[PDB]
Amino acid sequence: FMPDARAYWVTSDLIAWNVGELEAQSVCLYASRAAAMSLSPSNGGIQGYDSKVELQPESAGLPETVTQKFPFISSYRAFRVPSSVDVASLVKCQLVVASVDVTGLQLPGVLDDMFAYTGPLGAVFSEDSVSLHLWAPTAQGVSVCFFDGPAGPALETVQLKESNGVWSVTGPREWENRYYLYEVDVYHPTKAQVLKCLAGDPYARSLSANGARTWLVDINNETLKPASWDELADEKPKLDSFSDITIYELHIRDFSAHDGTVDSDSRGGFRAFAYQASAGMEHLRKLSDAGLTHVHLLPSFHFAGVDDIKSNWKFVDECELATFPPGSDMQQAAVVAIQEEDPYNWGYNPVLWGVPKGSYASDPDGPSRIIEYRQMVQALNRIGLRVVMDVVYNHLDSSGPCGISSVLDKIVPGYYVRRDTNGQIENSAAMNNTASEHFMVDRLIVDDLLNWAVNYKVDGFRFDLMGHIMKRTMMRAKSALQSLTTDAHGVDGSKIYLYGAGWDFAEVARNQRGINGSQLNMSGTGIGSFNDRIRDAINGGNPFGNPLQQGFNTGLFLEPNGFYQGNEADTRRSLATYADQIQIGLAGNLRDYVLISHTGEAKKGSEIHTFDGLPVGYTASPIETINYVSAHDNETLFDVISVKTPMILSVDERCRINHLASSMMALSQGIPFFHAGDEILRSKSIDRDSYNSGDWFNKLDFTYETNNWGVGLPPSEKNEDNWPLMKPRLENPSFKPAKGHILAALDSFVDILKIRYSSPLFRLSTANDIKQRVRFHNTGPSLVPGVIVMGIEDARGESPEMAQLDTNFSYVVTVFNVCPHEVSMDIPALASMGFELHPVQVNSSDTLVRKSAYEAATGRFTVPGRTVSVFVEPR
Ligand SMILES: OC[C@H]1O[C@H](OC[C@H]2O[C@H](O[C@H]3[C@H](O)[C@@H](O)[C@@H](O[C@H]4[C@H](O)[C@@H](O)[C@@H](OC[C@H]5O[C@H](O[C@H]6[C@H](O)[C@@H](O)[C@@H](O[C@H]7[C@H](O)[C@@H](O)[C@@H](O)O[C@@H]7CO)O[C@@H]6CO)[C@H](O)[C@@H](O)[C@@H]5O)O[C@@H]4CO)O[C@@H]3CO)[C@H](O)[C@@H](O)[C@@H]2O)[C@H](O)[C@@H](O)[C@@H]1O
Ligand SMILES: [Ca+2]
Ligand SMILES: [Cl-]
Repeated sequence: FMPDARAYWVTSDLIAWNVGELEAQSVCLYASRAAAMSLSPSNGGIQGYDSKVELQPESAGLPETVTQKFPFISSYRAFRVPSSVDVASLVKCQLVVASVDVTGLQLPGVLDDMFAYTGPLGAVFSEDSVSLHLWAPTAQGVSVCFFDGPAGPALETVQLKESNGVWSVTGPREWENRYYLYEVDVYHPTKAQVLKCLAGDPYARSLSANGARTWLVDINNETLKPASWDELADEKPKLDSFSDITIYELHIRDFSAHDGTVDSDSRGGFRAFAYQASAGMEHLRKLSDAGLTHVHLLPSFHFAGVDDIKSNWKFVDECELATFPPGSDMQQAAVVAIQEEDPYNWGYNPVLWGVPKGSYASDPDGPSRIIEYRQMVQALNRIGLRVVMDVVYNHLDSSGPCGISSVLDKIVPGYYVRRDTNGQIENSAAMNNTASEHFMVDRLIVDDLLNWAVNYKVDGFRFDLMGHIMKRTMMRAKSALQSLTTDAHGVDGSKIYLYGAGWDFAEVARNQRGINGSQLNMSGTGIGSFNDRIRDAINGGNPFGNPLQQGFNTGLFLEPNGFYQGNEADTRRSLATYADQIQIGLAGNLRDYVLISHTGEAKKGSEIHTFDGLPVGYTASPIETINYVSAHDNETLFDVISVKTPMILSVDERCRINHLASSMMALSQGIPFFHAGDEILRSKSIDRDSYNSGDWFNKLDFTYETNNWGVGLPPSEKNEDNWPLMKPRLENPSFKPAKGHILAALDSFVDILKIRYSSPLFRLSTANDIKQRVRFHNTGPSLVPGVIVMGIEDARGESPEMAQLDTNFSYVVTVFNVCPHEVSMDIPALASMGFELHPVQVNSSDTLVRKSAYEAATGRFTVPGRTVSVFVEPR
């Protein structure tokens, strides 16, 4: 007996099932505590039930609270559960409804309706006691098993007692620092059995290696605090406004795995950040000094895919691999052979959200993972950088009753995970999608954010697959986080910044599970989202399409690569269309910003469309826009440029193209986002998805001797289809930059950041300011192809119609020239003004940009090939 689950128990007194009018006259609910039911032979009824009860059809249908919470079942027929039913008892049983047509029940609705709980969860410490609280309303029994030590035998089991769906027990203070697991007896739909499950605590704050046991630690214990921890708020980098944010996206292992200036034993993890004089930390300091404000760290909570036990780690022979040819498939074969047992994974495989990853700690048992995480945050803050966590609330690594990697779904099966209309777990996020639409999932997400903000003094959060998270969850979290104060909680919540990837697809599209955290839905929330429009317009095509499809900054029309993309008029128009999209992005990607489009017609950002016919500009404020051309996913900036541009371009030319891309981000309105390595030409040898490609393909070289281009074809699983285009490029010596190119890229990246932070005009705080002050000057059907001219006005003259934002400059004009030749852009509207080359560029180590000039009589800005030139009018 293994029924599916097409019916829903939505409230205490209502069941929803999508059956006909006649079938609805003979529906009954059946329960068995021992899960002993079966179909009778004859198939004319259900057998082996403890109880059977008729469900009368509810003529009215489902009420508004239900259909609002579960829109996708809004047309289902409703069935009344009689008051005689003991609902608390039945939800602990195997349940079916039947009329022959038999099916199980999806219980989250009723579980929330009856057992939504706002009291203490996890471990609570008092002077004389420790208490444990676990929400498990469908469980038949819960005990706790204590171990002395991470590896020793069970010393004691203690029974918990349930009240209102929550199991609790109180013990003596000596329980502190024991290890434990819950023994949970609960009905698992996937096995149609009541099973004894050994599960960690969803509210865990520490763990033994691999989360095998939960450490009963008091997170407020003084010995877990680095020196001066409680004074960190006072030491944190000032942040006057979210409009001043720039973001640098970095993986913890990539940072220090190859860094010879860090002690061998401390490479790859949290402790590497404590080495202030390391090549890695000096690099971050250099960026921080230039203006960089935030470092976004890839997943650093307890995730699966890396063993916490370091003695199990495997490594390639780097000497041997370095001997292989640049376009060989031997390197990736060697990497792939041990990729399941190496120290490496991006970490998008969540197990327990509230605990630091053990593999990044010096010792995965005991306190090191806590103290060292704090030491990392403190160290970054002390070189002027705020810390953002990549949070992955949208899915779980594992589900079901078995395995070290399943926790949430062991305890309350079928509740923390989202399911389809047959009861099967939804997998669009990767696998085991969460259901933040359910009350205790929403609670756990918000509680977890608060844990990181308060216990670890984390400064911001990037939400992975934010479109899989309910908007209500996002906003409840935002308000909870930003109301934290130093007096009450030791952190200034007003400065905590939230952003995410609001992709809208699969089961959450069209608000089918509720209003989800999509790009369009988060407009007006003040929560940032990644602008994929500017990314794709600059680079060309998209990460799923033909890799050779060119864009504004990879030679579309201007420098064709030989891949057929239409006639000359078609490519010229496509280039101009991408330029429109970029300019909307450069002005904060706003709904209402008015641009003269490539046809000459004035259009709002929302009126310029993507291929799906959706607005390019979709935000209400520049702080809702995260502008980027690169991130951990897909090809690195250096790699996408190396693929899309004409093969005959020199590496020197490509280096200028890299700078153009990062400069478009760095001088944009909204919040610029950089992938770690943009600034040093980082390559993964064209790996399109390097999550499991090891240290070999993900190398971050802070000696600057290499950029990791030409270290073999990348791993076959994600890349083999494109090996034919990769091989000749990786093999060509002219594609590979030397140290000189890498250092040059870094110097110009530093300079463009200095420029951003030299004027408040690049960082306007509201849409009104952008609409009033930002103008583009190379527009319409006769625009000069390959040039964007962006002017930003400040108060000038006597009694001006705007506030003076800039004490040094009354006007800024930025010319982005992607043409492989000098251009002269005449802007007679800006004639007879006091424009000069920005002082940073006058003193640039790049000789080419110094040649940029302005002619007053004509308003002519002369800009060399493949250059971004910034002109200022001094006060
Ligand atoms: O074999 C069992 C196996 O089990 C374990 O492994 C589990 C899984 O591991 C691997 O999965 C991992 C991925 O490989 C990793 O890349 C990583 O993926 C996550 C990313 O890091 C996250 O950032 C995020 O990314 C999702 C998605 O976002 C982006 O795509 C956007 C795009 O940018 C937008 O423009 C837009 O595009 C659309 C466009 O707008 C439309 O017009 C139209 O064209 O359609 C476009 C979309 O089609 O929207 C898209 C999104 O729709 C980004 O560009 C893209 O690259 C990215 O994919 O979330 C990612 C998913 O989690 O982490 C994964 C999990 O670790 C394997 O690949 C899986 O198969 C495997 O199951 C265990 O570890 C193993 O040991 C074990 O063997
Ligand atoms: Ca791996
Ligand atoms: Cl070869």
